[PDB]
Amino acid sequence: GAYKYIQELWRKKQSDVMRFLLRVRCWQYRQLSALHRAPRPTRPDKARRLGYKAKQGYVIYRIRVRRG
Amino acid sequence: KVVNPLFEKRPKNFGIGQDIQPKRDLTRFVKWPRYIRLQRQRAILYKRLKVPPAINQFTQALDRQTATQLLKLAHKYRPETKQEKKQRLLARAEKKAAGKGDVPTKRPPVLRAGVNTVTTLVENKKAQLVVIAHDVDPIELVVFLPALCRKMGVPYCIIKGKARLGRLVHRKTCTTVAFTQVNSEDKGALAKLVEAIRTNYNDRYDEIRRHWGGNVLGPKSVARIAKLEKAKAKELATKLG
Amino acid sequence: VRPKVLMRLSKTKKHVSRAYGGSMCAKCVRDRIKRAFLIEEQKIVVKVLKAQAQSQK
Amino acid sequence: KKKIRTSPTFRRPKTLRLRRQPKYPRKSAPRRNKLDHYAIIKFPLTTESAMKKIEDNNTLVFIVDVKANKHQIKQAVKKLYDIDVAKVNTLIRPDGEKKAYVRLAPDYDALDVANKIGII
Amino acid sequence: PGRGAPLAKVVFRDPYRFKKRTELFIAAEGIHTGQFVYCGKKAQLNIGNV
RNA sequence: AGGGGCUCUCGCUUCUGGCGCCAAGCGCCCGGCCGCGCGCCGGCCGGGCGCGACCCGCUCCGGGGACAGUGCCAGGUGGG
Ligand SMILES: [Mg+2]
Ligand SMILES: [Mg+2]
Ligand SMILES: [Mg+2]
Ligand SMILES: [Zn+2]
Repeated sequence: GAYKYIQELWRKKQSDVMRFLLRVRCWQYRQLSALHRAPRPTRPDKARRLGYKAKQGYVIYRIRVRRG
Repeated sequence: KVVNPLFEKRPKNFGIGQDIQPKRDLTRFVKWPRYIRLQRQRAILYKRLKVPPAINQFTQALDRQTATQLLKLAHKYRPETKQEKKQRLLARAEKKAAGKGDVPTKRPPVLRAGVNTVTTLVENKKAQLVVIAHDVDPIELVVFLPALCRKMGVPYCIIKGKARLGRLVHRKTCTTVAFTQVNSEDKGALAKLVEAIRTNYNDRYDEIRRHWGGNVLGPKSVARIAKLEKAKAKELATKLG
Repeated sequence: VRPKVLMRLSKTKKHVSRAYGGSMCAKCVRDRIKRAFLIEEQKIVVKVLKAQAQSQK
Repeated sequence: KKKIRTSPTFRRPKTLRLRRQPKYPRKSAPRRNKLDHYAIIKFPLTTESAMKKIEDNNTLVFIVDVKANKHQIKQAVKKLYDIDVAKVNTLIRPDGEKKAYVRLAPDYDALDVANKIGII
Repeated sequence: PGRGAPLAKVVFRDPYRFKKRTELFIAAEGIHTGQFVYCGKKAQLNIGNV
């Protein structure tokens, strides 16, 4: 049931918990460099429903795009 | 008594413009690498900002002596490793070969790890106790778990150490661990620890749920405002009376 | 001479038998000697002037 | 106490760098030295200027490979002609091969060396 | 060059390692070679000091 | 007239075109040598620690600062 709880929590993006987490993680991704390798998926339920499996040979890269 | 007259105390003074500075400790003023600056400023940020109660509850961890007592209890019921497991399988195979037969022989109680597993256990009221690590670094895999264990009425505790959980379950890290039913000689150890944990966590959940966190200023800022408050009080106490 | 011929010369041809010899002139050597001496003497007399004017409250 | 940072600069701490112990050589055998002595010396030169150099300066003159240097030419001559070499002056011709004059040690004689070679 | 306002090459003593450090102060009028200049909050109000 | 509470004081460089780093000293230990040979015990060769160089602390220090700035839209201006 755990992934269902994470899924509902990540749909509640304007809650105070999620807006705190999003702001602090946005701050630290801003402090990192533009193309970066993550050591693990930040959103594991989203990653697995998009195809990721916790095996050797699946890697995760964080990319920053200048928006507009 | 026979000391040499050629030896002499020759001190050096380290005033400004005088003899050059000694290699004193510089560890506060180091140009640190950016990952060190990032983790230090992340810790500072958490303390500075207003942290919601669903994360403050994970800040409120357990007392050390009860934590060690719980670990002793968990070490009594830790899962088995691969080598002792295969020894158990070969022993089962040889006793099945000769000669008493199927013999399930009362499959022992064991700890149950993993957030999906314990979410099912809490949801169907199977667990006697839930223990959750305080430093899950993506802290949103567990922020629903205290409310869930509260509503189901299962006692849960926030332990201080994810690696400590992982080491008792023979891996690197582990998020949560559930206690199911236990043998008779440790039922009394439970029958003290469970109401200790329940009085620490479940009975004061509303206070926990409304108690906010963070929002403390830096040492320089609190020193400056304390200077201003005492610099007003030191003459207001003389104006009064 | 040129610097690389200075490499293959000898130590006597490149310096003078004096302290700071072959880098400074004799006149400024003498002036720095007596300047060091006189400034240390002035520091001694200021220290003993304070040490005798420890005779107050 | 008692570990102290006496410098305001963090430097990358030096670590262990292992040598290679490969599981297999990337190629099978060492490559053949295709510049051996017979490849170094191609043929002698037998022009009139060559004969003048032979009878006057106790020196032979060969057309040699473009890749060969004076050390390789001297070693190749001393090996496959079994003589001693005083010095070697080389040029590259406007056709593109290396002409090498090799002056022998004085106890040897360019006349009888050229007689043993057969350019005489 | 391209400036004319003279520069003062001034040598200070480094306080943390055995070395002398040179600066390139803008020369205030009246200063001369071989004089001392002083820099800090407790320097005296003379011409050329900082 | 001993002082503490109360401030400036826990500040050591200004007549001179010099020098200045890679610690002196003190205190406590550890080892070998002969050896008083009775033990903090005699001395000879070494080695270490601490104070000298105060202790804690969560942003390197200072200046700004929820503005600036940037993204998107809107109005004006725009023979560049
Ligand atoms: Mg000379
Ligand atoms: Mg040439
Ligand atoms: Mg037009
Ligand atoms: Zn001079």
